[PDB]
Amino acid sequence: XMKXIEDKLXEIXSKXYHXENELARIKXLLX
Amino acid sequence: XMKXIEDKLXEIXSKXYHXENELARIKXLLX
Amino acid sequence: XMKXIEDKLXEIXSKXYHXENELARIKXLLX
Amino acid sequence: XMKXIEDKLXEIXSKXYHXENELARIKXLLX
Repeated sequence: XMKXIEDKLXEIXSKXYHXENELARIKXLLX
Repeated sequence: XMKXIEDKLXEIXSKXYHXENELARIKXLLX
Repeated sequence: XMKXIEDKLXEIXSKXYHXENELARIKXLLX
Repeated sequence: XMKXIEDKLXEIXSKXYHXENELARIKXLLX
């Protein structure tokens, strides 16, 4: 349950690293 | 309630696939 | 509390619309 | 716990600012 929820919000705070870094990839190609 | 919350965090962990893949679309056009 | 949490996950499921649509802006300029 | 969860959903509603603003960076370079 709660600890499922918090350790999904683990995955988001990874996807929101790979968000920033793979934007900063693109802004590389264009900058 | 809890199970609403966890199965929204389902939708985010979809939107955060369609995040990655439609960035990786763009980085296609530019790469 | 819970209902704070679920109606933040309202805001994310908006930001994750404005995510998709303002990527699909960019993929317009490049497509 | 709950207050961990809500103040992670603080960090997301930051990452989802730095989302918007560093897309609007890119859409600068291209607009």
